[PDB]
Amino acid sequence: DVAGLTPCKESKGFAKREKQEIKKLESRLKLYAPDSAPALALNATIEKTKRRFAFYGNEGLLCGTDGLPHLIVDGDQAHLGEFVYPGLVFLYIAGWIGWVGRAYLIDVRTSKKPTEKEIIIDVPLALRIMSKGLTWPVAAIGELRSGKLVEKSANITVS
Amino acid sequence: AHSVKIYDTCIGCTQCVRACPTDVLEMVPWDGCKASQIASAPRTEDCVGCKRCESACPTDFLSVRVYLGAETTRSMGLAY
Amino acid sequence: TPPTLNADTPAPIFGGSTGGLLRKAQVEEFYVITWESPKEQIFEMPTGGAAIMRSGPNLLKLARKEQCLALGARLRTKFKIQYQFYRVFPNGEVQYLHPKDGVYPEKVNAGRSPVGVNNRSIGKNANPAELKFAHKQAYDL
Amino acid sequence: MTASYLPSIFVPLIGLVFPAITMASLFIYIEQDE
Amino acid sequence: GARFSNYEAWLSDPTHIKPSAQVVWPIVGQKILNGDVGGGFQGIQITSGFFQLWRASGITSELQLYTTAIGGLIFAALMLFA
Amino acid sequence: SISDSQIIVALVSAFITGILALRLGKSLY
Amino acid sequence: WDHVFLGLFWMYNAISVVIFHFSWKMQSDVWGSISDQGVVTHITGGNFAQSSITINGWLRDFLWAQASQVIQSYGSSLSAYG
Amino acid sequence: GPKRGSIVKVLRRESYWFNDTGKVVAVDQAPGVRYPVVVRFDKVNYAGVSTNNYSPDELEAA
Amino acid sequence: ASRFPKFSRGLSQDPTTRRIWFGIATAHDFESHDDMTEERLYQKIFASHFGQLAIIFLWTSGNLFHVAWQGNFEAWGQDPLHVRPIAHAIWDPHFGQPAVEAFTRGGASGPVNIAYSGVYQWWYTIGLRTNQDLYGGSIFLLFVSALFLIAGWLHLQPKWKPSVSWFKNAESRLNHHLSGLFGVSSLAWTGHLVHVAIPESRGEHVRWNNLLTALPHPQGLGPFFAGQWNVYAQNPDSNSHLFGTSEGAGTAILTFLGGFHPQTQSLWLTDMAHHHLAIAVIFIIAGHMYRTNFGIGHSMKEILEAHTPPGGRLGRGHKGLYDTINNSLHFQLGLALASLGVITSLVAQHMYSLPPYAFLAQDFTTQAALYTHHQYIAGFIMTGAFAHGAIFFIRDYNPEQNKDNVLARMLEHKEAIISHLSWASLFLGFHTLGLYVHNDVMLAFGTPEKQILIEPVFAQWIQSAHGKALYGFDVLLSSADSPAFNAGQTLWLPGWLDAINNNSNSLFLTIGPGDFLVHHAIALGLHTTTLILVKGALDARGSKLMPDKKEFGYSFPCDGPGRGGTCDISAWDAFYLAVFWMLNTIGWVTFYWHWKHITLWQGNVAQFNESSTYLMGWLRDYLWLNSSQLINGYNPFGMNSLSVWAWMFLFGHLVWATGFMFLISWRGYWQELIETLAWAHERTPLANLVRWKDKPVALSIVQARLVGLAHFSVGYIFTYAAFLIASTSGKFG
Ligand SMILES: CCCCCCCCCCCCCCCCCC(=O)OC[C@H](CO[C@@H]1O[C@H](CO[C@H]2O[C@H](CO)[C@H](O)[C@H](O)[C@H]2O)[C@H](O)[C@H](O)[C@H]1O)OC(=O)CCCCCCCCCCCCCCCCC
Ligand code: CLA
Ligand code: CLA
Ligand code: CLA
Ligand SMILES: CC1=C(/C=C/C(C)=C/C=C/C(C)=C/C=C/C=C(C)/C=C/C=C(C)/C=C/C2=C(C)CCCC2(C)C)C(C)(C)CCC1
Ligand SMILES: CC1=C(/C=C/C(C)=C/C=C/C(C)=C/C=C/C=C(C)/C=C/C=C(C)/C=C/C2=C(C)CCCC2(C)C)C(C)(C)CCC1
Ligand SMILES: CC1=C(/C=C/C(C)=C/C=C/C(C)=C/C=C/C=C(C)/C=C/C=C(C)/C=C/C2=C(C)CCCC2(C)C)C(C)(C)CCC1
Ligand SMILES: CC1=C(C/C=C(\C)CCC[C@H](C)CCC[C@H](C)CCCC(C)C)C(=O)c2ccccc2C1=O
Repeated sequence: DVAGLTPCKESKGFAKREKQEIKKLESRLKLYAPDSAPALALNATIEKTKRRFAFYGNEGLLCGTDGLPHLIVDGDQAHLGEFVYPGLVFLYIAGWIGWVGRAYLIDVRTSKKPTEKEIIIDVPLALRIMSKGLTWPVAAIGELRSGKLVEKSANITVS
Repeated sequence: AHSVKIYDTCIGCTQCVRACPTDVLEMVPWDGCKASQIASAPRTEDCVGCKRCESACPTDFLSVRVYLGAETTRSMGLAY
Repeated sequence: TPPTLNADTPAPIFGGSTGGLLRKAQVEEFYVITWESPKEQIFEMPTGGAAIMRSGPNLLKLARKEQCLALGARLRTKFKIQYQFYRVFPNGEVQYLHPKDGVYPEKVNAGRSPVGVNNRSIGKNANPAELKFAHKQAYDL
Repeated sequence: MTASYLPSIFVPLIGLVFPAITMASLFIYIEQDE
Repeated sequence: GARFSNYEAWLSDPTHIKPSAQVVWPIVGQKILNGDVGGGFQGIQITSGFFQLWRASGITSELQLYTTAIGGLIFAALMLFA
Repeated sequence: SISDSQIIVALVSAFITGILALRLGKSLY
Repeated sequence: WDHVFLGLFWMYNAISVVIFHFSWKMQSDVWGSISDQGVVTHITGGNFAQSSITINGWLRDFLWAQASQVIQSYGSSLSAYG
Repeated sequence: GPKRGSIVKVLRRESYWFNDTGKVVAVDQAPGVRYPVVVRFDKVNYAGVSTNNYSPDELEAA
Repeated sequence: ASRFPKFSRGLSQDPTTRRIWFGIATAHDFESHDDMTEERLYQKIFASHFGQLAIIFLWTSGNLFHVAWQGNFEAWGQDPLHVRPIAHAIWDPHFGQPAVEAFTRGGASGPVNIAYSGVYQWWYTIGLRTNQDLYGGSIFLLFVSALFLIAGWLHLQPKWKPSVSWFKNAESRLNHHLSGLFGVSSLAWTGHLVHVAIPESRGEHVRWNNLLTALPHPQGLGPFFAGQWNVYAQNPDSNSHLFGTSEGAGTAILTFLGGFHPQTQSLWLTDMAHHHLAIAVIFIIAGHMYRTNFGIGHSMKEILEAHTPPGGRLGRGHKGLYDTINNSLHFQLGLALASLGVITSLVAQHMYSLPPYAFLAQDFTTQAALYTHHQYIAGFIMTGAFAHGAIFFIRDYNPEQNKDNVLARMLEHKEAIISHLSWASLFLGFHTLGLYVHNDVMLAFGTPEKQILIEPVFAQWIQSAHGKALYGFDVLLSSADSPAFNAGQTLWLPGWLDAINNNSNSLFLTIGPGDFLVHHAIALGLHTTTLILVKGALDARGSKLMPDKKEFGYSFPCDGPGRGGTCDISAWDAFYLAVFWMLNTIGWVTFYWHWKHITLWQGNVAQFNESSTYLMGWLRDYLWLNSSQLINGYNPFGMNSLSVWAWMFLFGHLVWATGFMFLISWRGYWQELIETLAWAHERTPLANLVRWKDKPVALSIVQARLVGLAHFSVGYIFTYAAFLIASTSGKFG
């Protein structure tokens, strides 16, 4: 459809990309007995290959003129499962990491030896902050609105 | 031939003259910091550019500054 | 103070070395250092190797000024020995350098003039873009 | 090539003689105290 | 060499069996690193020369490897103790 | 320059241009 | 310390040249597979005596030629080397 | 100048601690001192020192 | 002034060998000389400009003369597809008989070189058909170079020196440049294209002897002065026109056809004439804008001053930005270099898509050379622009005059700019490398269907909006109902849509997942290079590590080992670091272009379209595969025409490797080595009769960096020029 790519469950080049690999695996397989560890491993590999090729066609990815999936990172509603759906969860996880790290730094900074608490972590406080870091957007936006997110008296100097 | 300068922030640590391996920097009476001492570079014709002086002054930025200028035989550190 | 005068004091015992004087010493300046010792020790030469200094007076000629100052600092620190060194020209014109007024440059001394002292903080010099087509650099002012 | 005897005259006079004389002239100009 | 090696199979035909004493877990498609080395085995082909050393030492059974492994471990602890 | 005299013309013109460049360089120094 | 820093690179250079020498000379004039009647054909074909006298020979007959196994090892048991 | 133990912020344009805070230690009250205020900071500079002296007109924010 | 450098005393009194080196280095820095004033400097710039023009024209005349004397231009004119253009002849007394037999190809009687500079097609297009024309051009260029030398000497004599206040007349200079140097020159070129080029393309000879006789239009100059201008676009050449003959040629001189000539596969000459006429009129009209001395016209200072938006969003606006650009030569040099380096990449990107010369795009080994050449030139120029911006900031910027304008607020918030450039470069590099390594692992494990292939939907949509009908987007130029389509339907779209929808030329080649990744690598390269250069130019006046950098100058080695270590701190060192990234970016771009076009010319585009999405494909299908005739340029079985390249190639490597020698090892080792070498020379008999004047010393620090960078760059350029010429010309696509 879009970008001149056909869906993968109709691509006549995907069939070859499957059957050639299957036949290679079977050529490897025919060097043992059907009741030996190499044969079991190879049959498992073949079943995994079939299960993989019978999922891309059902998902809705568009293959190319060479029989290979192509990702439409465009915003297309028929393809949200390629970029934006995993991208949102990644952004969630990364904001989580950053927010809990920032909060740990903020809390440690007001102590006796803050430099000591950075080579020797204090696991109770760090764990508390990691736990509380689940609702980080509702906290980051709240700190932005309340004017608590940024400083103004930065210590940069240039003569 | 390099140009040494001593700005009026020396607290008289005397380390600049202790470190210079050419007898270039010397102490001088100058009231104003704590002990009426200051550095002075009368023999700049012998500085090679070692910058051992600047690596010793414990001032905010610095109080003794070496500016590398025209090159000669003494300043190049040659022995041949 | 009257600068000390050179003499023909003996030299430390040394079997030779390949890090001695070169042709620079006969067409240009060269240096010579003296000191006084109470016994006969073994001291490391700033040119490689060891030598046994002699009791009383000793005189040693080197090729640079930094060599003399290095050896003299080592003496004053390890052996507690005071010293001077001069610079000699091709035409035999001795010039007295290191203890210029007797007191080493660390201890303060009266009758010393300040050279290269600026009456301002280092971060106050004018930019190098106003003093263009005018050979004052930034700091000689 | 019309002449065809000039390339046998010039590259010996431009890759051998020209540097040989300009390097000598520039060495006399460099190593002089005026 | 005792547990994940085709040593006993190598001993029966040292000229057609490639040495191998390392196998890889099948997780992300890396299973293909376990190449067909011969003797009914599948693993990376080693080049340490340990099979030749064991053949020259007289070692002829995986058991005779197991024991010495344990032996080494003992010495390890011993060394640490010292 | 398929002819013969034309090469001589080019040579003498290059020589004149060389003298001009020589004078300019002398003036620049 | 800086002299040791500078000598590490020249040691690397020397040992790399030694191992290249050994590899090519062995594949060219020592190893091979003999057939009946005595005929022995080395791996590369005895091209070390004639092609190793020019840097271009070390570029194509050793690097370009012998590097043709690792580059196209994808999809095989020798993939980790590639 | 300022009081002892007072938290002041630097204004020296060529200072490592520019726009940073520090507590005064002891300001010398001699007649001819050009930089009497002594302030110690809780972060060393590129050289490793944390104490420095300024003039009273060169640093004040409270 | 009594030694080699007479413009400096510091180098004169230098007894060491360094006096020589730093005499050749600081030979063109007229600003930092002895006893320099603002009126000697400008006149020296003027005379050096005249000398440079003289050298350029002498080079062009030499090219003309050598193609006319030894080349086979006439033969190439009548068969531009089955003959090779000769550059010049070679006479090497070291050659051997097989080399003479190898290099004697073409039509020449001896050994010669083959011109990969494309001058043959250029000269043939504009209407040169005989060695006599080339010789006439050569002698005329000798004449104009002599005239430029005459003027350069003249304007240094005391009577005729211009004043410093004459140079700073920016209004009149810009007025005259814009009007004359652009519009009148384009008008003269239009006249030549109309009179000599287009008729010679139609078939009829037109030269000086019959200029005033043969008119370029059956009804010349009548319709022009009567406003009936369409008469000059009545009947153009058809698809059957043979370039050179009159077999199916029209009579129109100006038109707008678009697309390529079906035979030569290049743009229409009449189109170039029309374009030059249009831009000539545009430039002539745009000339009369600034007040010179006639009452009307603008004051280019009050224009700058008047553009401070109310609200203080960017401070005092552009107030004062006139004096800075006028008095400082480095500001003008940086602006000139940037604006020149953008268009010298524009020409590279355009000349390959729309070949402007007859029978180009069929010399598969010439277009590659042209593109690579111009892109490397553009890279060097873009680096020089930032270098001179940094020099301006160091030694020409006055923080008091530039009080709170935009130029000061750029220094006010430079930390944010550097931080965001850092973030962009890190992001791009992380993700590009991640995707490439993921595809590499996926191809390594035998499962090519698990790699992240991303279709470049934005660029494909743009191409569809230009009329391409491959992706079926049908937007704004593939749509038959869009007003943009109906507007240009009568004028040029019949040719433009025809050329762009033919998948055999370089006009908007198709793109897939393999182009996406390379474009992102190019973005990463650009971003990192600008990051280095901008960091240098901004922290060239001072940073927290060294807040007096303006007092030390542009290039200084370091500030000692103290304060943790301040090696490699100056702005010249920022430029020296950025040169590497510039070379790397240009190498990526040229690799991409060359592989794409090799695969297009061979016939299997589906090899690039499928083997570029991973990284071993680049190393095996492009570098290792296309090097089979290069290294075989000579062998124990003989040699062939590529042998020279097979030499040069290796040569490159050597030089390149030698660069490392100057970048890894530093001075303190080499000086301590020279100090004993001098001893060994002094303490030997029969060899102490000789004696050096300049004391031998090791190269300086910045000098070592410079020599290392020069070696690296020369090797990088040579080992790729050799490869791109040998792998292509050895196959010709
Ligand atoms: C087109 C080429 C045509 C053919 C050329 C072939 C000729 C062979 C080349 C000769 C090179 C000589 C050796 C290198 C130069 C010496 C290095 C050096 O001294 O280097 C240091 C120089 C001189 O330093 C100057 O040093 C000065 C020292 O002051 C001296 O000078 C002052 C007045 O000048 C005062 O007198 C002062 O007292 C006195 O000490 C100051 O420090 C100045 O600030 C400082 O600029 O530095 C500078 O700025 C560097 C100046 C050059 C900058 C150009 C760099 C461009 C590099 C681009 C990369 C090359 C890539 C090649 C690509 C090719 C692809 C095929
Ligand atoms: C810059 C232009 C240029 C260049 C690079 C060359 C290059 C070459 N010419 Mg040449 N030539 C030129 C212009 C040029 N020519 C012009 C304008 C003429 C007409 C007078 C000639 C006439 C000519 C003849 C008759 C012959 C050559 C030959 C050669 C080759 C051997 C070198 C030699 O003997 O030169 C000799 C050069 C001259 C006798 C005249 C020099 C021409 C101008 C004045 C030099 C340009 C100055 C230059 C721009 C400044 C360089 C600065 C630089 C050092 C930094 C070489 C490929 C020879 C050949 O074919 O060998 C195979 C040969 O026999 N040339
Ligand atoms: C009509 C009047 C006129 C004209 C024609 C010129 C022309 C020129 N002046 Mg000038 N000048 C003028 C009036 C004029 N000036 C006045 C009134 C003043 C008083 C203020 C000055 C003050 C002045 C100074 C101070 C300087 C000049 C300089 C120059 C030269 C610029 C360098 C050059 O040749 O670039 C040539 C550029 C072009 C031809 C423009 C091409 C357009 C772009 C950049 C390239 C596009 C090329 C195209 C796409 C493809 C062609 C390539 C082909 C191989 C296919 C040029 C000859 C400079 C010089 O050379 O010094 C001697 C210089 O330093 N002028
Ligand atoms: C021992 C190796 C060797 C040597 C010495 C030569 C020598 C020569 N070859 Mg050659 N060649 C060789 C191997 C060699 N070849 C091999 C193996 C091949 C491959 C089979 C070739 C292929 C070949 C071709 C295809 C050509 C040559 C040509 C030439 C001649 C160039 C002369 C010239 O233009 O001078 C001028 C020299 C230069 C311009 C280069 C110097 C530039 C310097 C390094 C940079 C600038 C210097 C700087 C400004 C400071 C110095 C200034 C100075 C004045 C003091 C010369 C006779 C050419 C020829 O015959 O034309 C006449 C030619 O076209 N050769
Ligand atoms: C939609 C879409 C799209 C687009 C996109 C875009 C265009 C974007 C933009 C964006 C932007 C333009 C951005 C902005 C920026 C930002 C800012 C300005 C801010 C910053 C941030 C912050 C501040 C953060 C914070 C944080 C957090 C939150 C967490 C932790 C960490 C931190 C702390 C960092 C596309 C086509 C792709 C696809 C489809 C969809
Ligand atoms: C002459 C004589 C004598 C002597 C004898 C002798 C001298 C003996 C010796 C003996 C000996 C000298 C012995 C020894 C032994 C040893 C052994 C028995 C060992 C073993 C070992 C092992 C078993 C090992 C193992 C291992 C390995 C291999 C590796 C891993 C680890 C381990 C360690 C485990 C006498 C007096 C009697 C008598 C008279 C005569
Ligand atoms: C540091 C410095 C400097 C330098 C700077 C630089 C070197 C820059 C560069 C820059 C650059 C080099 C930039 C560029 C830009 C570009 C642009 C901005 C473009 C735009 C474009 C456009 C606007 C387009 C549009 C369009 C389209 C897209 C389509 C259709 C057509 C049209 C046209 C509509 C200076 C000397 C100044 C000053 C001092 C400091
Ligand atoms: C080799 C080396 C030397 C010593 C190298 C020397 C003394 C250079 C001299 C080489 C010979 C004598 C000249 C070579 C001639 C060239 C082919 C061209 C000369 C320049 C043209 C203008 C003629 C250094 O001093 C050095 C300093 C800092 C970092 C790295 C190094 C470094 O690598």
